Amino acid sequence: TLISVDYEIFGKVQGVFFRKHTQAEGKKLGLVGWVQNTDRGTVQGQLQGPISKVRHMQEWLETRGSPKSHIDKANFNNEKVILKLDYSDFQIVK
Repeated sequence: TLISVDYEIFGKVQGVFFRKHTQAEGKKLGLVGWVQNTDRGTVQGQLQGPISKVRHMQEWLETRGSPKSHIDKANFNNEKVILKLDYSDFQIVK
């Protein structure tokens, strides 16, 4: 079963190479989607892939992040089953 879920990560999450590490971890886990800095100092995006792989990523986003990050909170929402992927890679949105 494939799912899509949205995320936003709060904390010391900008200026700590969060997007680069997020993309690398997503790719390692066989996930597609995207990551983007927000105007409110957070990191946001969407993950898509097998449920099991998405859960691994969610733990990473709430627990680990990039080496220099400090994560205050990870909010997940809009989880939904999808019939096929909407993306073919894990992109950093400039």
